[PDB]
Amino acid sequence: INDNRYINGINQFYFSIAEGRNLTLGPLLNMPSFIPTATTPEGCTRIPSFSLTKTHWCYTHNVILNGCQDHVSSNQFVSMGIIEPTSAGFPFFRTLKTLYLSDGVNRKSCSISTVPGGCMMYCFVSTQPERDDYFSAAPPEQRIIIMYYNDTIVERIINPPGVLDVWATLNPGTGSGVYYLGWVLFPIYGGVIKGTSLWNNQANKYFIPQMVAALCSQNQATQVQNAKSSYYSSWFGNRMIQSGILACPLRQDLTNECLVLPFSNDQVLMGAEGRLYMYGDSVYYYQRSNSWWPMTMLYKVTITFTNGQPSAISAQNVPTQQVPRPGTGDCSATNRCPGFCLTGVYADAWLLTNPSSTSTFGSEATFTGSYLNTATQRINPTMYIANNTQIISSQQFGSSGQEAAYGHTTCFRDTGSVMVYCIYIIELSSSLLGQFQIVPFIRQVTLS
Amino acid sequence: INDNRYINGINQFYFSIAEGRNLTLGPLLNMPSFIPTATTPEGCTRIPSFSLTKTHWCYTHNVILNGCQDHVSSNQFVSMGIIEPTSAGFPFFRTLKTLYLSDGVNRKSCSISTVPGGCMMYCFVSTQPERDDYFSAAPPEQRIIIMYYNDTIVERIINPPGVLDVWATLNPGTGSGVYYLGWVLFPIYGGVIKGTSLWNNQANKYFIPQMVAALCSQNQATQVQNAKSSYYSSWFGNRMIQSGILACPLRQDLTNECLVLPFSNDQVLMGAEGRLYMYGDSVYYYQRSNSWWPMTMLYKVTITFTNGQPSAISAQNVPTQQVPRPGTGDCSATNRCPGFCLTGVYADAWLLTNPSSTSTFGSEATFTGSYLNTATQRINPTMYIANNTQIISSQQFGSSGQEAAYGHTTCFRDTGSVMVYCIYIIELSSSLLGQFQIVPFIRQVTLS
Amino acid sequence: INDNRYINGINQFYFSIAEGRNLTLGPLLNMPSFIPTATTPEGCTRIPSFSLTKTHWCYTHNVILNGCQDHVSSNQFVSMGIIEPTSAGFPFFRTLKTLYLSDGVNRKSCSISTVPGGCMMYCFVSTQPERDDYFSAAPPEQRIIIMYYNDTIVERIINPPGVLDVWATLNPGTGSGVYYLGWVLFPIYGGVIKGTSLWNNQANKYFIPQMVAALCSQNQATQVQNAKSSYYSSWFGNRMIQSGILACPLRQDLTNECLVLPFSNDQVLMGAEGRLYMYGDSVYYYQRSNSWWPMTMLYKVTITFTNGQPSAISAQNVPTQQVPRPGTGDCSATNRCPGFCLTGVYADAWLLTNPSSTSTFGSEATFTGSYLNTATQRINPTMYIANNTQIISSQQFGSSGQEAAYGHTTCFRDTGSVMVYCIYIIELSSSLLGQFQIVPFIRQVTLS
Amino acid sequence: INDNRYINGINQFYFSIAEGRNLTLGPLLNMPSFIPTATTPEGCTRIPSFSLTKTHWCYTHNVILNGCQDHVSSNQFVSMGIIEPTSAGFPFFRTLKTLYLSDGVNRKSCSISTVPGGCMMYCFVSTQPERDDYFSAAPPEQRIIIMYYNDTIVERIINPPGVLDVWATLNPGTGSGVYYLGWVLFPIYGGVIKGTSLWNNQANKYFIPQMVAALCSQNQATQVQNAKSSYYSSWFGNRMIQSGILACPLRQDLTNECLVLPFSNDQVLMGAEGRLYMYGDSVYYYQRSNSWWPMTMLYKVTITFTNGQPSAISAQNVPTQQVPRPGTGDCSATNRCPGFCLTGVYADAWLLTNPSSTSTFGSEATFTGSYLNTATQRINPTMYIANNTQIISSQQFGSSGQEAAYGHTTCFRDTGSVMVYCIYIIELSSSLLGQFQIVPFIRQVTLS
Ligand SMILES: CC(=O)N[C@H]1[C@H]([C@H](O)[C@H](O)CO)O[C@@](O[C@H]2[C@@H](O)[C@@H](CO)O[C@@H](O[C@H]3[C@H](O)[C@@H](O)[C@@H](O)O[C@@H]3CO)[C@@H]2O)(C(=O)O)C[C@@H]1O
Ligand SMILES: CC(=O)N[C@H]1[C@H]([C@H](O)[C@H](O)CO)O[C@@](O[C@H]2[C@@H](O)[C@@H](CO)O[C@@H](O[C@H]3[C@H](O)[C@@H](O)[C@@H](O)O[C@@H]3CO)[C@@H]2O)(C(=O)O)C[C@@H]1O
Ligand SMILES: CC(=O)N[C@H]1[C@H]([C@H](O)[C@H](O)CO)O[C@@](O[C@H]2[C@@H](O)[C@@H](CO)O[C@@H](O[C@H]3[C@H](O)[C@@H](O)[C@@H](O)O[C@@H]3CO)[C@@H]2O)(C(=O)O)C[C@@H]1O
Ligand SMILES: CC(=O)N[C@H]1[C@H]([C@H](O)[C@H](O)CO)O[C@@](O[C@H]2[C@@H](O)[C@@H](CO)O[C@@H](O[C@H]3[C@H](O)[C@@H](O)[C@@H](O)O[C@@H]3CO)[C@@H]2O)(C(=O)O)C[C@@H]1O
Ligand SMILES: *[C@H]1O[C@H](CO)[C@@H](O)[C@H](O)[C@H]1NC(C)=O
Ligand SMILES: *[C@H]1O[C@H](CO)[C@@H](O)[C@H](O)[C@H]1NC(C)=O
Ligand SMILES: *[C@H]1O[C@H](CO)[C@@H](O)[C@H](O)[C@H]1NC(C)=O
Ligand SMILES: *[C@H]1O[C@H](CO)[C@@H](O)[C@H](O)[C@H]1NC(C)=O
Ligand SMILES: [Ca+2]
Ligand SMILES: [Ca+2]
Ligand SMILES: [Ca+2]
Ligand SMILES: [Ca+2]
Repeated sequence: INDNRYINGINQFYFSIAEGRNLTLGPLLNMPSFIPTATTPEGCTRIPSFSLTKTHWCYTHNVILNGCQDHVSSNQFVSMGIIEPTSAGFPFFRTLKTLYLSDGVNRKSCSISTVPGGCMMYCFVSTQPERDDYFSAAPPEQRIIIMYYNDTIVERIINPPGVLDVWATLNPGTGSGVYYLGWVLFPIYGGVIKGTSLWNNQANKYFIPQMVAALCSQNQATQVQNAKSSYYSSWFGNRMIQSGILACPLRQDLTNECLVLPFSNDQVLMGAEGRLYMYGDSVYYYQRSNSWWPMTMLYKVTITFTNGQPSAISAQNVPTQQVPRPGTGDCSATNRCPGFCLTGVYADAWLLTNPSSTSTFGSEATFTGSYLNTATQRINPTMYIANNTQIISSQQFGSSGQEAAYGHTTCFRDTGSVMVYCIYIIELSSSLLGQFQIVPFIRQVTLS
Repeated sequence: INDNRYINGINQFYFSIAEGRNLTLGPLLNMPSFIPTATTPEGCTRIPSFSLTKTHWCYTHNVILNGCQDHVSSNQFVSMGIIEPTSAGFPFFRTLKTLYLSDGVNRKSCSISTVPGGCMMYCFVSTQPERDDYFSAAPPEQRIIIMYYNDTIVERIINPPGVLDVWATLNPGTGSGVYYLGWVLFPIYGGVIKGTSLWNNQANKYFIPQMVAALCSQNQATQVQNAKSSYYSSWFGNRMIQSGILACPLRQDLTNECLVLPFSNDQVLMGAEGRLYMYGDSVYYYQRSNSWWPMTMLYKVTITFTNGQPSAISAQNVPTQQVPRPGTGDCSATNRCPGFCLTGVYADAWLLTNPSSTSTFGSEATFTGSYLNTATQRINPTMYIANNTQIISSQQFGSSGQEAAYGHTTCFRDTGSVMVYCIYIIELSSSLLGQFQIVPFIRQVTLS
Repeated sequence: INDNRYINGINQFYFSIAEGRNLTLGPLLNMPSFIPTATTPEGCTRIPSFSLTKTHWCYTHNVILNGCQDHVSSNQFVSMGIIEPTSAGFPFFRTLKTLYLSDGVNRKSCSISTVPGGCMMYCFVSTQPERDDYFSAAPPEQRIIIMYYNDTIVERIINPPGVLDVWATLNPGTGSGVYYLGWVLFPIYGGVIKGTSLWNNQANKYFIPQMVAALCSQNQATQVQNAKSSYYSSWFGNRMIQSGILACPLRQDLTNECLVLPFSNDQVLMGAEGRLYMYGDSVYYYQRSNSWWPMTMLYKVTITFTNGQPSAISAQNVPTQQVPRPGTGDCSATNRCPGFCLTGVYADAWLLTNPSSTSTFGSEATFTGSYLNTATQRINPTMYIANNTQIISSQQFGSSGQEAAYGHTTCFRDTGSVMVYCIYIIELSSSLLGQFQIVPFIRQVTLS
Repeated sequence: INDNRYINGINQFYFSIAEGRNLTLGPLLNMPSFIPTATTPEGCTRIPSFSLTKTHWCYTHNVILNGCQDHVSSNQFVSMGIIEPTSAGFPFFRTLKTLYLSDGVNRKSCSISTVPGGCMMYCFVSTQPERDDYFSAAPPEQRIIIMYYNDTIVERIINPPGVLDVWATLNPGTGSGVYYLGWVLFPIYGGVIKGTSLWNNQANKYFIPQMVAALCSQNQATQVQNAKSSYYSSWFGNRMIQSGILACPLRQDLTNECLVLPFSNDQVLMGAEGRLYMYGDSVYYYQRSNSWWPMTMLYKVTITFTNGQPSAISAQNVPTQQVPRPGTGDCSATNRCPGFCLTGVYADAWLLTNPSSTSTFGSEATFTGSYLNTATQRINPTMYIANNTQIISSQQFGSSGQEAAYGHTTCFRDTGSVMVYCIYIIELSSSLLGQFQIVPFIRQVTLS
């Protein structure tokens, strides 16, 4: 279990609104990396997922032997452990168990979550290029693997209701899932088939971030028209790209008990990868900006239970215009107008302040993470701290031109020294070993 | 415990003399690295030690937060696990436990060894520059830490007899130790004080490798004179630089039961770092070439027991003129004449063939490892396979100029597929994260 | 069920057009044969049928106690199991159930197919020499046996419509059938009676392979005339030798629900033995060359359903001039001109590349299998890989003169190691035990 | 379970003394072989073990990929099933489960035995040439694997008392073991160390078959002297070559509960491979003639229990001078005089008549099996029926010169047709597939 210094400083809003204004990033600290490196120049390690809870943490990433493209073979590395203080005062992520799922099943886009006594991981089995998944009416095989600290492993092929003949494809968001009221929730996304109930119930719905008006040159009527069209992709089999949550009861004999809960397209942007968080008793969702709006998307999620089962989810966006992501064409970091984009990168963010602490939800919110500081290239990885409109602290890593990709950020507090540490898991392009080197950067978020 | 595919292919001579002539190195294979990376540009990870036995493996290395120099603080990372096959057929070193000794004790030059149920590590506590250790008549504190797989940890300060007032300094060789007949043996080296019994019993002794004559331009009398002087260092407090073995009985209450067994200087070169191996029931020793002879030094060690206690060791050298190491001045890779050098690098080698299988010990021996292919710079890391006089297979890693340091090589056979794999743990200079990135390269040694 | 290493590498085109050009056959690998041997010098085991699907495989062959000729007694051996990896990396066909249909019913020319939970086998009951079957206006009794993995066995005598008074004889093609959209499809062939609707609707129809013109010395008008006559056999009761497909709904009370679907003689050659395959969602058919064209015949089959029932089939030939088969007289492997032949051997082929991946269907197709390399004798069994015009890789088995007969080839990929294996089931003439020894040769199809 | 036609005709003496005089071998019958064949010319399948009991049968053999020599890798094929009648009246060994132990553990000289609900197999792990096993004072690892029909598999490393420091080596006899009064008994053999209690208690003991006197030209005193020396092998590490029985209680957590019971050297010849049988409630033992006496050795074994545990075994030889085996030098099939031989072949025999039915034990005994009819070569496999002094029925298989090796014979009666069938499992040298083809020949033993 995690050291006494951290058990009470996990999954919480660490600073008050007033303190958020005076936060800065401290130097990067050196700790032994718990994320394994490739041992060949061409080896590819990508798509990390990290879950940290009161008792322990779970980590995983995909491994492809040659290059970063394969719709046939790949392995998935899983790791779990605890956090303990070093003589210098900062954290050391102590790995207590390692697993390497290597058996011919092409498990991809995996999301992992901490569960009592272990980790629960959700993946889909890839057997063809992603685009092909959207055209085929049949969805890929879905799997949830439970790995207990006592080395017992139980993998199940799941068939949640409302998936077959509704979703042409379904993928975990790769971002961490969360254990909530006895259920494990994972972010999901995919393409819905035209004519289905879901498609019809979503017809004419759209979402436009609160701060777009002041930045978009198009009029309200034009924005609305373009936003509605941003949820449909002709390139991806003419499917409605949908975001949602997969709720699975913690059982070892899962079959069709997991529930697919899609977000209303009136509250969320075009479906994309994502991540779920827990701040106190509140669930939050991060949605990758793979559509027209290039800014960080965070939402407070309200989950409704009907007869002990999740029945519906509602999302309230934290309005911001900060931390853009690189995109292609008319969907770069400089875009502000609705339309149809299918480009971007995964770059989640951690809320250091409570959005509900202000009279108007999210009026003054502070968050931290990493982002690729450029308009269209996946370059210049930069760790930051920002509020709704400005970056109040940042530090680029490496020299300009340094390639990078996804960035998963997680923060926790040392209740002993009373300092907050954040880990920024970034996929860095390396010139020595492997295509990428996933690095768990760690530093303090200083108040002052 | 290790998979059934490896339990019977560990610590053995894998090939016959005839087969050794047709061995070649296969491509590097990609597996998840079990050696942790630094998370800052200046973080320093160095001095690895690796022990692999029938049941499991032990790994460790030193971590310094800023740069690679400190005689005050540093931490020591320890790891242990097993080997299991991947769907591609090659090994995956599965970490089952991690430890980070971080408490203010500056444990350095640590050597680790597998023991039933865990790992035994031997370190010395550094409190001043190395050179200062040789001048002070008092030796550094010595410690042996036993770490059981059941998480029990027992550290002891040891005071073996014949150390105080004999050795001005004493260090573990950093190379792996071995569990032999109930005792854990570790390679050691240091400086002996003038006038001591050890010094006197070693007076006028010297060792000259069998293949030096044909390569040295000096006459026999001159070589003998210079060789005798190569065991004394005026730069290192005028001490006799000695190599040896530390034998510790496997106990949890060690105090003065470990025994310091020095090698006769008539059979070994000037003391240096080293490593111990087990090939069947035979113990072997690798001695870093930190003196005048720049070639790989391997010896078969014969241990004598008197009343259940190791009482003396004898070493028989495997005569070679292959695989040189970079050195400074008149002690570079091109040197062949006796004299006093105090320069070189650690680069052990694994014997793929049995030296005793030939009528004349070591007449035709084959070994593998890595070496820095250059005369004086620690550059061009190159993995190879060689016999007594030639390199019969090699492959440089990275582009010329690539900096590197130590190299620990270990081989084992998959008794299922019947192929031999070797792991080459090399300290590589990295430009992205940390001063060095210790990489566990792995590839096959192909027969044909 | 099959190991995770194979469940996703079955019934697919494994290579791209570009990769097909660089394919070669690896050494034969040794695995325990799952095909039973005879225990007497005269015992005869022949006519194998093999079906491999995602979950498991089904195998069967005919057993005659004395010699290879009997129109009265014979037994049929059935076997089923899964595929799992060996420590050497290659497959082991693990038999999980064996059955020996020995009860006096002379079941012949059986074709077998995998079905959910078991195997479905289709045979006809022989009671007289084959030639006699064509002269008698009454067709032989037809039977389909379902054998579930739970040991339940259900055999039914079927009477599909349009058989009585239309087909003088009807036989399964012996090649595997396939489970498609809830129906089990089997290849069939036989002789149709003059004056029947089928006969009339087939009148004046003929098929000439695309690559015959350039190789045949006869003019177009003469070729057309001879091709039309190749579908009628005076030796076989003056019947129209027809090829087709038998579609049976997966039920345990089959009576007259199976449907006989003949191929149009404008798209297929004279009826003969055959086999059905599944490549993704596409059905393919292999037609033994028992007529004038001695080259491998493969067709993509398009099945039309009318009210949930197969109503018609269409075949598109993959144009080739490669891999001939031994024949008698003016119908040997060297023949190229239309006429009436009734000679040849069964030698199916597996498509390693997708014929539809080229702008012009089958313009560049690659396939593998075995063939008897000789003009008129059933001799020199040779495994190969070939494209439309040339054999790009081959290896004869045994010494010249080695007798053999049928060859059933099936390939699948290990999604773990990412290699393709093909099994070549060949009837080999043996000098020790039995007339023939049906051997499941297995080797890899290497890319490079 | 076995068909009703065989459940009551297993493990019994089938004929009376009077009927034994009129027994003859019927033609070989053709049934589908349940023993798997190799699929490469060099593949090697050898060392079969077969156990047949009231409910079912167990079968196993060793598989080496290249040639028949390896002290590192090999796999072990296991099979189990039942017996059922065919329409022709004779047996069909129906395989209901197959297993292929392929994981890097070099399991050799395995003996298998039927147990309620499955099979228990006993093997030793080879890691060096056989001769080396006798010189090393440490015995090879011993393992017993239980394989239940419900697919549960439990393998255990056993350490029976009195093995370490007593037996330099220990091997299962490869012949079948038997389930007796809740214990599984396996034949064993190996080399005992000089000076051990076993060695001392065996000192000066020897056994000379009752019918040697009349055939040996040496006098009684000389025979006795030479016989005593035949139990010690200087070629095999100067060990006393011992035969015995390993008794294991049927448990799934075996550790040190199995008991090593050596035969008194006053009742048995030099240790060798062997087999255990059950005839009614009596245990019998077959001992390979690897010493000076080249004739078939069968003994009735009396087992003594002390506190529910086997405590001692006694053997009574069935005196014969029939069915010799090929041997080397002065130990060929023509030898009759005591001395030290270490040559021969495994060729067990089944007793068709009860040796205890005669006033003088074994005065008139009849048995059947196969033997290599030649003086020194492993050639001319011949199935027979013989009494103490003559072969009363025989039939060679193949043409003279045909190579073969071991032969395991098992007989049982069809209580329906009232006929006895015997299966002769013979390792035949094949020219087509594999080094050997282990064939389960089957025929009737006719009374008349
Ligand atoms: C299931 C899957 O493939 N997931 C990948 C995701 C998804 O593509 C994303 O969530 C949208 O569905 O994203 C990642 O893959 C992208 C990456 O390989 C980049 C590299 O340039 O290319 C993207 O594809 C572009 C393509 O390059 C364009 O030419 C055009 O075809 O549009 C596509 C849009 O997808 C990949 O999607 C990612 O790195 O962000 C990784 C996940 O494996
Ligand atoms: C206890 C200890 O310091 N161990 C280090 C060893 C020992 O120095 C070696 O076994 C000989 O006693 O070696 C390592 O350290 C050397 C490394 O830092 C190099 C880098 O250039 O410098 C060596 O020192 C040189 C120095 O650079 C010269 O100017 C001159 O003073 O000679 C000294 C000789 O020691 C370090 O010894 C090593 O990397 O090989 C690392 C161990 O920590
Ligand atoms: C139902 C049946 O008999 N099937 C057999 C098939 C069919 O004959 C084939 O699909 C054409 O209808 O083919 C196999 O049998 C042939 C084989 O026994 C060879 C051996 O030489 O002889 C063929 O018959 C020849 C005969 O030898 C000629 O003299 C002349 O009469 O023509 C006939 C043509 O049939 C057998 O057909 C086969 O091995 O290919 C086996 C099937 O059992
Ligand atoms: C554990 C083991 O090796 N078992 C093998 C047994 C034993 O050798 C036998 O029980 C005596 O200990 O026997 C088998 O192996 C023999 C076979 O390979 C023959 C082939 O010629 O050679 C025998 O070795 C001879 C050798 O050829 C001679 O030159 C001289 O060295 O004597 C040895 C005597 O052992 C093998 O033992 C067998 O086939 O009978 C097979 C078992 O694997
Ligand atoms: C943060 O710093 C500002 C600037 O000096 C100070 O005025 C403010 O009180 C601090 N914020 C709080 C309340 O911690
Ligand atoms: C290795 O290769 C050589 C060169 O062809 C060959 O002659 C030799 O027999 C091989 N070595 C052995 C004995 O494995
Ligand atoms: C196959 O080999 C050829 C010959 O070197 C090479 O040029 C080609 O690129 C390879 N085919 C592919 C694309 O895999
Ligand atoms: C066996 O055959 C002999 C020879 O005819 C006959 O005399 C004898 O009675 C038979 N044996 C018995 C008793 O079955
Ligand atoms: Ca789909
Ligand atoms: Ca000192
Ligand atoms: Ca008919
Ligand atoms: Ca031994």
